[PDB]
Order: sequence, then C-alpha cells, then structure tokens
Amino acid sequence: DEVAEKCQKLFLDFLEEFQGEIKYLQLAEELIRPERNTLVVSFVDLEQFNQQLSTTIQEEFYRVYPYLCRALKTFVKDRFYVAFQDLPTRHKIRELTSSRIGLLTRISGQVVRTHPVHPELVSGTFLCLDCQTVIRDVEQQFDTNKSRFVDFQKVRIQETQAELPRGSIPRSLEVILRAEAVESAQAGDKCDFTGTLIVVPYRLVFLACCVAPNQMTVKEWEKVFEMSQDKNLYHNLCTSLFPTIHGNDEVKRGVLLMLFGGVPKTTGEGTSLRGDINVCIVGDPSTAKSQFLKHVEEFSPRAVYTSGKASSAAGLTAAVVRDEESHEFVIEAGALMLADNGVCCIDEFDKMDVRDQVAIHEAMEQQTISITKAGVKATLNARTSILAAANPISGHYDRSKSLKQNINLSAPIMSRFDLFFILVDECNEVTDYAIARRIVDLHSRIEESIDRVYSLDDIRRYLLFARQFKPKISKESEDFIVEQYKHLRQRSWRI
Amino acid sequence: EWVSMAGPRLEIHHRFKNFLRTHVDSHGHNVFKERISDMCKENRESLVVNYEDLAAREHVLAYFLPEAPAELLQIFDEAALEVVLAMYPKYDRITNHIHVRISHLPLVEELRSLRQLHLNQLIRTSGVVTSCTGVLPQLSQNYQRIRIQESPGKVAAGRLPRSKDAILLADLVDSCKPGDEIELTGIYHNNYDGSLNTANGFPVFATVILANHVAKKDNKVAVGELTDEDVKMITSLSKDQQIGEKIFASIAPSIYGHEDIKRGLALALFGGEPKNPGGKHKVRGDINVLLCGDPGTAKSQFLKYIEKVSSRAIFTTGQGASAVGLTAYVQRHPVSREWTLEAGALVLADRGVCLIDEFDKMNDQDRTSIHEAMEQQSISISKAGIVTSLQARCTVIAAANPIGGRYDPSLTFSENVDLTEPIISRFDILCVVRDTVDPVQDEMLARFVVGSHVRHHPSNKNTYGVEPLPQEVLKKYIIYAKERVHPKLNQMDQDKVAKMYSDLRKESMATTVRHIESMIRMAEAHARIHLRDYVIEDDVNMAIRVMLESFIDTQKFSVMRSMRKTFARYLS
Amino acid sequence: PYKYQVLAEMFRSMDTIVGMLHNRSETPTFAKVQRGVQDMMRRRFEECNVGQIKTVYPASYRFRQERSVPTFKDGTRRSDYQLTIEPLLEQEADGAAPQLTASRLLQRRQIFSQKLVEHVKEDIEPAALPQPPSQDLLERIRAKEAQKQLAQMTRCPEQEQRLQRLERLPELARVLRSVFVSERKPALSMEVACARMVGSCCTIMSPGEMEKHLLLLSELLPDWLSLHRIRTDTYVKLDKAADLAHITARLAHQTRAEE
Ligand SMILES: Nc1ncnc2c1ncn2[C@@H]1O[C@H](COP(=O)(O)OP(=O)(O)OP(O)(O)=S)[C@@H](O)[C@H]1O
Ligand SMILES: Nc1ncnc2c1ncn2[C@@H]1O[C@H](COP(=O)(O)OP(=O)(O)OP(O)(O)=S)[C@@H](O)[C@H]1O
Ligand SMILES: [Mg+2]
Ligand SMILES: [Mg+2]
Repeated sequence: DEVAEKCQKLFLDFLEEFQGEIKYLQLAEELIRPERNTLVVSFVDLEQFNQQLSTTIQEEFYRVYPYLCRALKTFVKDRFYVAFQDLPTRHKIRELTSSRIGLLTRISGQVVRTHPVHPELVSGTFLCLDCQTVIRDVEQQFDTNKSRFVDFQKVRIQETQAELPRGSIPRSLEVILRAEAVESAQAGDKCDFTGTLIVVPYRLVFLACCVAPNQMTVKEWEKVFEMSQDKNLYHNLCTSLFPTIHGNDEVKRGVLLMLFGGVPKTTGEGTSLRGDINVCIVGDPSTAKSQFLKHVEEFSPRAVYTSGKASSAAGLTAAVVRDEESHEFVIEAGALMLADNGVCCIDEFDKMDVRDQVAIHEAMEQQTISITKAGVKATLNARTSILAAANPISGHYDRSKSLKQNINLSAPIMSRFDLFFILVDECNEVTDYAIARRIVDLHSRIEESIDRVYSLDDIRRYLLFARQFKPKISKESEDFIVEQYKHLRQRSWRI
Repeated sequence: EWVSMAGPRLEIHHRFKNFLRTHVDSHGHNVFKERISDMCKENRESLVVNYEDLAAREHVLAYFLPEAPAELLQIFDEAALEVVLAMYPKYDRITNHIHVRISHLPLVEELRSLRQLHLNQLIRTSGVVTSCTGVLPQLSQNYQRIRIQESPGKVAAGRLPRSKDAILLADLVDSCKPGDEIELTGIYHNNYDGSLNTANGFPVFATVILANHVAKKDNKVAVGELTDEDVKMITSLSKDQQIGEKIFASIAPSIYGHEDIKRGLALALFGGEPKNPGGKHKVRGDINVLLCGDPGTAKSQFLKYIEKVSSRAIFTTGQGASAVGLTAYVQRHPVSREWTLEAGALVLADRGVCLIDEFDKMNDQDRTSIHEAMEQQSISISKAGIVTSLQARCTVIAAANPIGGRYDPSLTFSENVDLTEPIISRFDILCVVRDTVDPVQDEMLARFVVGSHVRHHPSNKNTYGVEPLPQEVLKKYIIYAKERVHPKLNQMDQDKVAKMYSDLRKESMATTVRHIESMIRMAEAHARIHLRDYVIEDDVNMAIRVMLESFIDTQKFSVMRSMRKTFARYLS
Repeated sequence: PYKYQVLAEMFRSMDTIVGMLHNRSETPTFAKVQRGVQDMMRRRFEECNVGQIKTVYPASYRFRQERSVPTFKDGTRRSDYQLTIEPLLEQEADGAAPQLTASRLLQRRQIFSQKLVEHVKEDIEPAALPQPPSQDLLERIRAKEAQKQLAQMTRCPEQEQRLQRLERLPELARVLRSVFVSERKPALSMEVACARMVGSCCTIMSPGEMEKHLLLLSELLPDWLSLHRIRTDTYVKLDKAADLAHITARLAHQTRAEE
C-alpha cells in the first residue's frame, strides 16, 4: 500500500516537526520505559498540522495503524503502540452501522460487566514437528518463549439512559482493550472509547485505545460572576426553578438545597459521613406531589425516576443473575447504583412493601449496598439522594386521629429523612382564585406567561461551579449550632 | 538455554550434591542429614530445602532457580534420589522418585499482580482455598486440582475476588483443605485451551500455577514478620497498670460514651482459649455478641469499625444473606462437572470475625443452620452424596433492632426481640441500648459530634481520662496477645462461684452451664489482655461484674432493682 | 563503625533490589525498594539513609521525580509524584544493554566499603534528594443614576446579543468544519447538523440558538457558507478547501468592526 507508506512518512514528519518545544519528544523518551508502551496523540494537533493525513487516518485507521506503529518504532529507535484522543465528534451506540467499519470514532456508554486480563498471542514462533523448522513472526487471524504476547481486557457496555429512545431495549456492545487500556475501566462507570468497529466472525465488536470519564469563555464567566453577587439570588433561583408552581416555596427551598448538597467527610477511623440530603413529601392528593419529581428529573441530567409498587427489591439495589455464556453468576445493576452521585425519585412510596424498604435501608444511611448471595460477595457504592413522594393513610389526613396514626411508616425510615414535609389542603377563596387563574393562564398563554430570572442552562452551570467548593465551619457557627440544637432537642419524629 | 549445555548442567548437579553433603549450620549440624533421616523414618516422598541458605552459599543457583525452574528442579530431584540411594540403598524399595521442595521464596506476589512477565517462573503467592477436586490417577501419579481466591481481608472494597487454578502432584495431593489460608511457591505456566480461543475469538492461554511448596498461612508467619521494636513496645505497654483503660478508650474514638458495649466487644475480640477436654467434647473459646439497640445509637458505626480493625473480617447484611450464601454449598463445576464445595461467609470467617447486620430480619429456616456452627464451630455438609466437615471457629457479632422500633423496659428481653430462646442462649454477651432525654448528656453528645466534624474536614486534613493508643499499635498488640498468651486457671476459688451460681439459679427460677463457660473464657480473655501466663482473681471479678450487668440488663424493670440490691456486693 | 556497617549492609540490599527490579525491565520505585529492604533486613527504611548513601557514593544512582507510574489497582491518583532510582552503569563495548551482574554488584559494595574506610580515615550528613516539583439625598441620587442607566439601556438589546454571538461564532465554525469532514457529504439539513453540533459543542445550547448562529454565519460570510431552500427545508453547504486561519482573521476583524 503506497498510501500506507505515505501515511507512515507523514506521521514521522508530524512526530519530528510538531511544536517552541516538540511535545512528543519527552513522551517518546518515556516510551523506552518498560511500563510505558503506548503513545497518546491529540487529534487536534494532527488536523492542524495537516488535513490530508488527518482525514486519511480518520478514514483508514485500520489500514494504516500498523504503519503508524512502525513509524513510532522508527522514531523511538532513532534516539510500541499509538493512542489517539480528543476526537471532536461523539456518536451513539444505535448509530453504529456497517458503513462505519474502519472509521476512527469514539463511543459513549456505561460499563456493566468486566472480564479478567488475558494474554493474547500476536506474533507466534511456530516449530514444525516434521522438519524442525522454526517459523517466526506469524500474525494471528483472531514456541511460547519466543512469541509476543499483549495484555487483553474484554468489556461489556450498555447504552446510556438519556440516549435510550422510549420503549427500546438498550443494546450491549463488546469492547476490546489492549496494553495500557487494560484495567483502566471499572464496572458501573460511564466512559467514551476511541477506536474502531471491527468485524468478528458475523459479530460486531469495538476495538478501543483510550478511555474517558479557568478556560471558560469570558462572557459566561462574567455572567456567573454577576449572578453570584446577587443579593436576592436565593429567592430568584427558587422562583425561576419552578415558574409554573404556585406557593409551597418551602418545598422549593428544600429541593434546591438537596440539589446543592453538603460535603462528605471520612473519619480517621475510615468511617464515611454522608454529605447528601434525603427528602420526603407526604400530602393529601391534588397537591404538587409529582410535579416536583418531574421538574427535578427534566432539569438534572443525573436524575432517575421510578414508581413504588412496580419496583422489586432486586430492581432497586442490584440482582444476581446467571450469565448464559460463562455459566457463572454475575450482578445486574439496580436503579440506586445507576443513580450514583445523582438523585433518585420514588413515587407512591407508601405502596412499596416492607420487604423492599428494608432493602433500601442500607443505601439510605451507609450509602453502600452489600450482596452476599449464592456464593457472590460484593459491596457497591450507592451515593444517591432520595426524593420520596407519598400520601397519608386512606388518602386523607383525618384530624380526628393523632399525627403518628396518620403515617404508616417505620420509625427508622421516618428518622433517616433530613426534611419531612406534610401538606394539608384547605378551602380558601383567595387560594382557589390564585390556583384557578394560574392554571387557566398556563393553559391559554403557554409561553408568554413565563418569566424566568435566570436561564436553566445558567442555573446548571452555576450549580456545577458551586458544587466543587468545600466551606469551612466557623467557631461562631459552631457554638450557634450547639445552642440551637440544645434548644431544639430539649423539646413521633424524634430528633 | 545456557543451562541446557551438558557440561555446566552436570557440573551444577555435582555442585548441588556437594551442597547437600557439605552445608553446615550455625550450630555445626549438617541439617539435611537429619532431615533425610527423618524423611526415611516417615517414608515421605519429598525433601524441603531452604532457599535462603542456598542463596547464601551458591548465588548462581539462586539466580538460576527462578529462571529455569523445571529442568533445574528435575536435576535436583535426580541428585537427591542418588544421594538417598548412596546413603540408604534400601530406600529404593519404598520409594522410586523423590522431589525437592523450595521454601521461603523472598519474592511474594498477589493473584492480581500476575502478568505475562511471570510466565514459566517460580512465584510465591498467598490466598485462601475455595474448592478442591479428588485424587486422580495418571498414566505417567496423584493429581489434585484446586481453586484459590484472594484473601478477603487483603481485597479492597468494591472489587470482586479473583480466582485461579492450582495443581498438586503426589505428596502435595490432599495437603490442603477448602477454606484454608495458604501460601504457595510454584511455577506460573500457561496452558493451551481451544474453548477459550473460540469463545473470546483470539488466542487465549489459561494460566495455571503448578505449586512446588504448600504452606498453610497460620499466624506463625505473622509472628515472624513482627519487628522486635513492636515486641518491646508491646511489653512496655503490658507493664502499665492502666493498660486496660487505655485499650478500651482506644476503640471507637469518634463515638461518645457507651462504655459497656466497647468493653464487651473488645473482650470478645481478644478471644478466649478453645479447649478439647478429653477429645470427647470440645469447649469453644469464642464469644458471640448480640447488640440490640434503639435507632440512633451508631451500631452500624461500631460494626464498620470492627470490620476495619480486624486483620480478617467479612461484612454481611440481613437481607442479602441466605442460608446457602452464609455456608458452603455443593455445585457442579461448569467445565469438569464434578461435585465441588464453595465456601460461604462463615467458612471464610474461620479464625476471623463475622458481622451480621439486622439479624432480626433472618428467616427462621436460615436461622436453623446457624446453631450448629455457633455451638460446635464446625459445619457438616451432607449434600449430593458428599459428606464433609469444615472448620467454623469464628467470632460472631450480631446487631438487632426491637420489634416496633422501641425497646420496652416493661417486658422481658425475649419478648422485645423476635429471636428464639436457643439463639439467645448461644450468645455469650447481650447488650441493649436505649435512648434517654438527658440535657447534660445531650450537650456532651452535641459538643463531641461537632468537634469531630470540625477535626475531620478534608481541608483540615474521654470517660476514663486515658489517652487512646494508635491504631497500628493496637493491631500489633492484638496480634501478639492472640499468638503468644495461653493463660491457666490454677487459682480460682470454686466455692465463691458455686454459691454465686446457686444464687443465679434461685433468681432465674424466681423470674446454665454455658454461662459458666462464657464467664471462664471471659476471664481467660481478660487475662490475655494483660499478657499474663496465669490468671489473677481480678480477672474473675471483672468478668463476674460485666456478666452480672449484662444479665440484669435483660430483665424487667420491676425486678432489676431487687437484683441490684441483692448483688450490690459484686457491682460495687 | 556499627552505623557504617549498617549503612553498607543496607546499601548492598538496595543494590540487590535495584538490580532485581531493573534486570526484568521494571521501573524501580521507592516504595518497592523500601518493601524489599524491610523484608530482607527486618529494619526501617527511609529517605534519610538514601540521602546518606548519595552523600557517600553519589555515582551509584540517579534520582528523579516522575509521574505516570502504573501502580496497578492501588487507587493512586495520577498527580502523585514518585521518586524513581536509575542505576548508573558504564556502557559495555559489546553494544548490549548494561545489566547488574554479580561482578558489578561486588565491585559496587567494595567501592562503597572503600569510601566508608576513607571517611573513617579522615554521622554522615544526608544528601539533598530531589524533591517533587441624609437618606433622602442618597436615595434621590441613586434614583437619578438608575434613570440615567435606564436611558442608557433604552438602546436595543439585540445590538449586544449579536456581539455576544459574535464571540461564539469562530469556535463553533471550527466544529462545523469538522462535522462536514466527518459526514462525507456536500450538504446537510438544519436539523441533523444542529443536533450534531449541540451534541459536540462545549456549551449546552438550544437548537434555535444554533439556527440563529448559522443564519448569522451565512449572512456575514456568504462566500464560504451557502444555504439552499429546497421544498420545506433549508440545506447547508460549505467549501472545505478554504483556509481556516484567514477566515478566523476575517471573523475577528468583523467582530472588531461591530464593536
Ligand atoms: N400549586 C399548584 N400550581 C400549579 N398547578 C398545581 C398546583 N397544585 C396542583 N396543581 C395541579 O394539580 C395537579 C396535581 O399534581 P400531581 O402532583 O400530579 O398530583 P398528586 O398531588 O401527586 O396526586 P397523586 O400522587 O398523583 S395521586 C398538577 O399536575 C397541576 O396540574
Ligand atoms: N452516640 C453517638 N455519638 C456520635 N455520633 C453518633 C451517635 N449516635 C449516632 N451518631 C451518628 O449518627 C449516624 C447515624 O447513626 P446510625 O448508625 O444510622 O444509627 P443506628 O443506631 O445504627 O440505628 P440504625 O441501624 O441506623 S436503624 C452515625 O453515623 C453517627 O455519625
Ligand atoms: Mg402525584
Ligand atoms: Mg445502624
């Protein structure tokens, strides 16, 4: 292939002339290190240096990759594998078709299963048993001492929830990792893999090379700065986050606070203190019990929604299922572990059986879930914030009975919610007028009846910027908290 | 390749013969002649040679052994065989082949650390045995195939335990049992398997270790690894008159108050001395602790701290623990399809500690299997035509919440907890924790909690009045006390305990032998705390005090006042 | 001396560990060397004694601070510096890679002992190891200022919005080019192109904003980028051979002019 040799020469040119310091000289020198055998090359540098080479590599990656490896070996020997990063285009798993075979693309998914590291024989030195002829450098079409082996890892990935179209089963894909890409991915993580779609006998498999998990523009940064100095920022955010909901602003403040969340702390004894907030809303019907769940689900991309009775114990935390091909037992993820570092919303929490809530118990407080079933022993992180919605017994708050008799929930469950709001409906003419006018205005004037102080994207950016700070507690705050807790505890839902 | 040369090969063989017939220990004794005489007396088929002495004497042999294991080991086996024939010509009649075993390899590697570079090299590894096959004959020999998983204590949280295959020949056959922690020195070879190649779609070699030496990982190795500075620090701590106070205060610094619970848990952790009087009945030397608590008392925090401290620890939850999961079960192997035993949580908890959370959620059917392991510390599995016995010497700490979420002081302890009487009887220490509204105690709790919160910020990163010990120092003290002390009860006044037990019978029928046994092993553990070869009666007094406190804590309010009045002599 | 004897013994242990790590193509880290020495001699190992060795015979090793050292599944972050040690060996004339043979080991321990004897003939200070890198009047003045600022902002807001968008046009344009590089197509619809750009842009934006930005690009720079109205849709065509640097310069000039 003449074009392959041209690509090799052009890659040598890029390695030898890219710059006032050549970025890749130190990387090539470190490639001499035995633990380092893959080179990471930015795609943007390749495309800016020249465009014909960039297009050729993006189009015939499988065709020229061994020539790229040969170029790397030649460049290093003058004084090994090639990895690429920062491809500007993201693609969906449902987009993977046969027309894209051999193209350098990066795919986003979630790792669900992992397999141990295996040696893969690349070039084998074969000894003939008839004439004792040694055949060296035999490539494999998919003497151990003199042959070459490369570390291998197999990964099974699943479609992301956001990209999943309604009513569709999330397809799974097999990913092959080699050399430094081995063991760089962990089960339950979301990753973008850069590589190609190869043809296995047929079968569809992705060969990957890399994994994925101050510089902001001036105007966005200045908008964030300006809105950070607002004196009425709290109320403005509360109003903008729920423009169509009338009253009940305490619930708005609570959900905003749990969106912000606290800081987790780990003691010297290794014990982890939960830095999250769990919220329970219980109320008579016709209130806004659900709408908050939908708003927080649509706003936060890391939100998961679920119903009460339709969810089983296995579906919430995790399940143990036997794998068909491996003839062993593996773990299928539940909703809680998929909602990691996010928010999980449960509707009609009362209808859930006690057998399910007792399973929730561990993830509620210890923030982790442990499984000891059928010879499978594991612990998994469940760092989630739970928002639960429910109604009182018989659907109506009966004032003829005590407050405790009006909630059919266990004592620890009542204890483990930070905020517990109870909503009571009353017949007032002014409230009726306000509710009716708001509803009819929304029904008639859909868009012109919305006044948002800040954009939803702006709120998201501000929240992302704010969540990384870790404030310190002052001594004045310390003794104020001490005295406030004194007064509060000196007076069902025990404190 | 260079070793395969005939000249150097033969010369090294004779040099190894001279090493066998010439080495002198520090005491002037030719050790290998005593070893070979012992082997001849025992009619064994293997010889054990220390790698350290060989490295000290012949550096070239120590360099060659990890690099060319199979050929050099075969040559050494031949040399040992001919040395035996020259020394004991008749020994050919009892054995035809003798194998050389290499022990104490300096390089120890983990199952996770196995790569391509270690292929066909002698490696030392550590782990726990999970399943084993039977003795299989070969048309060459004895065969054993075993499956080894990583030790659960060494495995970090959130990551599955990996498993490997191991092969034992002749003498090494049946030298280990499932659930036994062992270290191995063996060759990391690769095997050709076409099924893996077809499944994965590319050439894959299943790496299987051929072990040369097997050594069960008793705590003797841990004792050997101890630095003499650790021993001197432990001894200096032992002479302190307030060693007990600081030891108790060193547990759960982040939790305020609750002296009795930490006292009982430490006393159970140090453990008693298991005994086998006559080999007819076995008296357990283990303490089973039950913790019944009102919500909000940080029971899970105590369990987590115990999980972290213990060298060997397994954590289980109530809902996720089935009867099959906790115990070993029989399964058909997916490849070879012979019946195999997979160890449960308790089996892997042997010599370690097992924690049960929300024990009140246990199904009664799952509860039934527990009593056998609790009473006898051994499990007999009779399934699918296979009857086996496995060791279950473990210390069990169980947590529980009263029915209804609140402990009623007007009822008996049996009524408040949904557990049968035998289960409670198997437990040695019972601790109930209640919630009281005390303003001064509330102030203390709030102040301590906020102080701990301030201390342990990542940016920033007692009742007895004694300074807590460092965690590493406490762990080293625990290990040394577990592995050195064996107290003797030669100075106990039987009349006092007999009268106390008669009073206990009177006041229990007004409202057993295993209670006496629990108190005895409690006194033994308290003596072990002070590193005393003989038990002083102060240990007995403290054990009586804490046992009486635990007993009165389980009674109704209308009678505990009378019990305290009657037993004010001992509680004071 | 006894301290010098301990120094020589641990130097021998260090040399053995370094040779074992280096002969199998493995990078010698400080933690592995410390673990090996502690197992071999049952004694504490620390950087002060390494600095003492460097003071005694500095030619033994080269000490470096390095990153990107694979520590297996130990949970170690990448930003953690690691102190690596490289043995300093004379290159043989045979062309083979130098290896710490037992002869070289004996030579090194003999030279270390000779240096110790020379020091006696004359504690050792450790060498510096490479460290890792009225109220009414005020209210009326405020009201006057607010009225003046309101009169200032009576100018059409869109005048600044375009300016805002003018700062966003270049970068997005780059992405657009890559999009047409990726799709192997001469022209694309508004919907698919906007969806892909949003899915690849660094900023979360609405499809309508992308459409308005595309319209602004078409109106400012028609020669590069063309729009064709077909049936019920508008399609986008671009010239892929144009130099991006000159176009970026033109966009910067246009933004400056609009300022
Ligand atoms: N304050 C309010 N502002 C605007 N609409 C409201 C308000 N309160 C009630 N509504 C309307 O009433 C509906 C009832 O809200 P939902 O949360 O769906 O019902 P619910 O109270 O959760 O009862 P369940 O749990 O579904 S049986 C809302 O979807 C709104 O259309
Ligand atoms: N006495 C205490 N001193 C200090 N912190 C405490 C104390 N009691 C509770 N806490 C804190 O409360 C947190 C939650 O307590 P938990 O362990 O969940 O309560 P619990 O007693 O175990 O009852 P359950 O099992 O959760 S129903 C702990 O992680 C501690 O931080
Ligand atoms: Mg609802
Ligand atoms: Mg708890």
